[PDB]
Amino acid sequence: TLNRLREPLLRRLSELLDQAPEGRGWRRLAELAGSSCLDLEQCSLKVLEPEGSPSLCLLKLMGEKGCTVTELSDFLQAMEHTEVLQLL
Amino acid sequence: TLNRLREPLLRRLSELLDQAPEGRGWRRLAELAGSSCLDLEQCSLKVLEPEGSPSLCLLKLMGEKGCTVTELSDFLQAMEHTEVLQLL
Amino acid sequence: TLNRLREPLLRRLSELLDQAPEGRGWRRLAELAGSSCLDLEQCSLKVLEPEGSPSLCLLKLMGEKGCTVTELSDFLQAMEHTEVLQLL
Amino acid sequence: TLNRLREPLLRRLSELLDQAPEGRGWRRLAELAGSSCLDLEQCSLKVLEPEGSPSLCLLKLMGEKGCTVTELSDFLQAMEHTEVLQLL
Amino acid sequence: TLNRLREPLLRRLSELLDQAPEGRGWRRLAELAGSSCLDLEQCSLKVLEPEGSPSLCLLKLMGEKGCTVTELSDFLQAMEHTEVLQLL
Amino acid sequence: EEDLTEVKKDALENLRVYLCEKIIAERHFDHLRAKKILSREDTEEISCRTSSRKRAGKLLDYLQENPKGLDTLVESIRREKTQNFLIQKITDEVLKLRNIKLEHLK
Amino acid sequence: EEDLTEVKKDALENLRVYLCEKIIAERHFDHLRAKKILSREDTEEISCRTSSRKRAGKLLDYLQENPKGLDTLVESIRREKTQNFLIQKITDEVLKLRNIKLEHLK
Amino acid sequence: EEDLTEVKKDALENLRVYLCEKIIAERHFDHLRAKKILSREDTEEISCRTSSRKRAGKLLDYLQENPKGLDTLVESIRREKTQNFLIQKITDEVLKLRNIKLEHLK
Amino acid sequence: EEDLTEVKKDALENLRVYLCEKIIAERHFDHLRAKKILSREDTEEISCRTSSRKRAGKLLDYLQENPKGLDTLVESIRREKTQNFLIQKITDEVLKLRNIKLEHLK
Amino acid sequence: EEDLTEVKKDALENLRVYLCEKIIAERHFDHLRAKKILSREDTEEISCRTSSRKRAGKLLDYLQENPKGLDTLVESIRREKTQNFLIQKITDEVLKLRNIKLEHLK
Amino acid sequence: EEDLTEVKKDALENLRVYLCEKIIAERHFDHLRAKKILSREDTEEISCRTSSRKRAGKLLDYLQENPKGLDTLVESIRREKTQNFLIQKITDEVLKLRNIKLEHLK
Amino acid sequence: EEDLTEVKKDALENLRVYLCEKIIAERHFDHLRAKKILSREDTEEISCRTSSRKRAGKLLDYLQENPKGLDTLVESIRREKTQNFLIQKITDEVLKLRNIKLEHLK
Repeated sequence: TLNRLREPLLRRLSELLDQAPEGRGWRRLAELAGSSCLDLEQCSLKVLEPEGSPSLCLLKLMGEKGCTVTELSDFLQAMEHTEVLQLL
Repeated sequence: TLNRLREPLLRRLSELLDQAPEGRGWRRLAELAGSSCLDLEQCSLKVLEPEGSPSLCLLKLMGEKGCTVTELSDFLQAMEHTEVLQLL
Repeated sequence: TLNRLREPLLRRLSELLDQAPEGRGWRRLAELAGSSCLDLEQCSLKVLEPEGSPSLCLLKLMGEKGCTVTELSDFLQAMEHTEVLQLL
Repeated sequence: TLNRLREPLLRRLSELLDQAPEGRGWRRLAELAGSSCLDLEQCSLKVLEPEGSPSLCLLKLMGEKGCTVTELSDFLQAMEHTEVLQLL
Repeated sequence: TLNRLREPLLRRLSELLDQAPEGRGWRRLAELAGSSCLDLEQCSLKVLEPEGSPSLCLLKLMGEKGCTVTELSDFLQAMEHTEVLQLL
Repeated sequence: EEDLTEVKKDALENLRVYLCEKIIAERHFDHLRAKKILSREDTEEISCRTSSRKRAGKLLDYLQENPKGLDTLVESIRREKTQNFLIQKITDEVLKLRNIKLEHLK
Repeated sequence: EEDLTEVKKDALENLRVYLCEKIIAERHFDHLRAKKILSREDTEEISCRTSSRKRAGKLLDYLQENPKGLDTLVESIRREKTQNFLIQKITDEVLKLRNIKLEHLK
Repeated sequence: EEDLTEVKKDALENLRVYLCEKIIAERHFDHLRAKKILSREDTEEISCRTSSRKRAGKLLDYLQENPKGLDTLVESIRREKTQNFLIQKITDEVLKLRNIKLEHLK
Repeated sequence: EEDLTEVKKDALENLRVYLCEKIIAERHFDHLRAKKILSREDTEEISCRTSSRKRAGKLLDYLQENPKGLDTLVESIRREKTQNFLIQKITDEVLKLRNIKLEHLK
Repeated sequence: EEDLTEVKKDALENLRVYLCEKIIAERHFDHLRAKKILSREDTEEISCRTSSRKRAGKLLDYLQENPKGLDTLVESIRREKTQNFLIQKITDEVLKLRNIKLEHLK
Repeated sequence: EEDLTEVKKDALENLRVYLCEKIIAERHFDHLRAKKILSREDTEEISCRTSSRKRAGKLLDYLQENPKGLDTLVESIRREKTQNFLIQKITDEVLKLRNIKLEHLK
Repeated sequence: EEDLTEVKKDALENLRVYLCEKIIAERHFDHLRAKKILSREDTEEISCRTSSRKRAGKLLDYLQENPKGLDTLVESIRREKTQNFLIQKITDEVLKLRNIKLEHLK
């Protein structure tokens, strides 16, 4: 399975997830609020690189292991991250 | 048998039992003052968890093994824990 | 329990307790002369703030843990702090 | 046969026999000075318990096997334990 | 047994025993010059307290274990501590 | 709350001198199960000193830093040998935690 | 009072040199009954040293830490062999406890 | 009032000779936490002199100028070691501040 | 951007007092792997001082200057021993970096 | 009177050279019980020097500053080993205090 | 891939406390067959310590470093004695390897 | 006179090299009777070193500090084994004391 969301418009999603002054962020995004461990560390390690986007790792991995099409939208709404719904 | 005491109002009972500066507490509650051993240790082990309530373990177990309906009230009075009687 | 003494007239009490050139002061007020430790340190730490009133901390805490209504008056008389009785 | 000596005032007898810095004590009390063996060991074993009174065992057993009413008093006098006679 | 010597006038006795520049003091008082060990250490430990009177411990203990009424006076005379006899 | 670690370190520090009693199983307890979180080299460092009491001291010194010292408690259950009164100890241990937790609630 | 453990440890320490007499049943007494509270590995550790007297020494060293050393007394009763004068010993043992308890009353 | 800084400097100056007692933790207290406001080079400058008492003297000399010296008090709380009577000290410290503040009210 | 070096130095400085917890592996961590970028003489200089805590302090002092301090993180992964909660630490570490990077974006 | 601290420091200073006799239990006495008021790092600092006599010297150097040095006396009671004549010592200790207190009364 | 050595070391480390059960054949298993890859002096070093459990511990300590520890598995087959449930163990062993290999595939 | 302790320490120091002869009963003499005044941990410390002669050296090093070293003499009487010429030794011992006492009378 591959999400294959539009990459130029995927950048907005990653940026919005990264700039998360709210205590909820990519980590709580990973907790799923109702639910595979070492790969989380490998995604976290991709912060040292200049173009480091942990959201990119957590979405490309989530693009696989289940074609998340609007399935993540419900949980994102549960995360009060309505700006995603306000945008897409 | 299940005590099935109201859970939202059960929290008050557990909190009152936990905050017991008196030397008598959940242990002496378990002694029954006039009266099944390893399970006590398992209940005690549930202190390490952030929401650790040994009283919760000692009441859910006491909810079974005898539907303690006001039966514990007499012994609680014997324990000078009249605040339970002052509340319920 | 909450003392709920009139806040605008509570300021006079705190000021009178603070301006205590007598060797007896808020500390000896805490000793009770006849009678719960770390909280004393936390109340003492509230001196660094510009509007620092250790008496405020020692009374809001004493407002709880027993609704001190004129109960503190007897001990205050024992403290020779009759100016409180001369005022209230 | 049962001695049935007053239990609240029997405690004084047991305490007086126990606190016996004199080399004569409950053992020499058992020797009778002029006179049934394993039971002595069982009475001695009751020292490990927190409320351990070997005198209690040696008197409850002596309460039976002969209703010792002042019969023990003569031998106690022979034991120079006149404090019993000074008390009872 | 309780000596029950007048406490306000007992303070003079304790002070006189404490201020003993003579090599003979409360220790030699305890030796009795002609005559029960750990309790001596416990009495000695009561020096760290601000109102520490080892004589107080050695007299309250000596007040019990024998109602010393002028019995200590003879030994005190033997101790050349005639100031006690000069006072009481 | 990511704060019960602090109360756990405080509990271990307060219970420091109860180590000597039954944790003379220094080689016995941790050097097999606790190797899930300890180091091989740490075992040699512990075994270096020959006080047989200070040894457990440095064992607990290492244990304090690790956030999940409850493994020791787990290990305590496994060996039934001291358990029966290590139960006492763990109850002792448990009791201590209770006290500290109360003070955290203030 | 949760304090008679202390007096029991003191009693064992005071009676230390009476171990050599009849507790030369080191392999004999504890390594079967006391396995209810001891360790298998502890048995091998005890059996390591070949003094036949120091051996009982480390046996009692292990026993001191455990709060319920009265098991030994229980074991003493079971084997009737030394019992008759182990009775003496246990009376000896009992006597010691009595003395210490008196001093606790002060 | 942007004036409690002045009373704080005065309080430190008045309490100058109480530094020697427990602030012999010069390397111990500030050189880790106070690096949030101090300099690395300042640490070396402090460590230069070998009086072990003058050292704390220059530490407090640096601290006086900084408006927010309360960090030291904060650090005092963190290490529970001297705390129990550093509490005394901080109460001491606190007491001093109280006095000075009263004089500011005139 | 040749500027993430600065944020890395700032992150290390902010996390300074978390060194004491698990980087007591001073001899343990760097003196083998970090010899790819450190000096032999630097190892002796680190080993000179006997505080066992200040030692890690000067280790990190040396590490700060080097632009590629991420090697330490790499070394953290290698030894699985503290890793499980050094993971915590590295997550801790990672978290810090995230925060600082956000502030760089302003 | 908040002045018996001074007489206690003076008593320790006067009794300085009686430390060498029985306080060679430096690692033995304080590094477990006194950790209620001492520092972990202080233990390493004490253990640094290898005189085995100067070591107790710096132990008492640390103890002098703390107002409540009576803990040492408390620890002296706990270990019954030297106690019997540490009793002598504590009586010695006690005696010293008595003398100084008298001079305070003038 | 010249990487299954790493997963094998990890598997042995994870299965560490299952050594005590049936590898009490320390003198029995390796000191004859494993002499194809071990040292004579290593045998004496293993036989030095008298824990009878720690002994197998250092045996496996030596085995971990050698890349081809599968020889032990081979030896396990040879002696049919424990085999029947050493089969269990080897299945146990095999199972562990499977798990780790899966995690390597990620 | 509370001064015969000093002459006793001097006597032990003078008789130092007569320890090697018959006090090779280091494990034998003190580690049972002298436990009335020694420490358990002290026994392990003595047993640490493997010179079998230096061992008695540190035994006497510990004994020197304790004011009542006559216990050793008492222990010497108990074991009749070396006694017959330990009598010689104790007479030797006694003789030494006599000499020193004379010099104290001057």
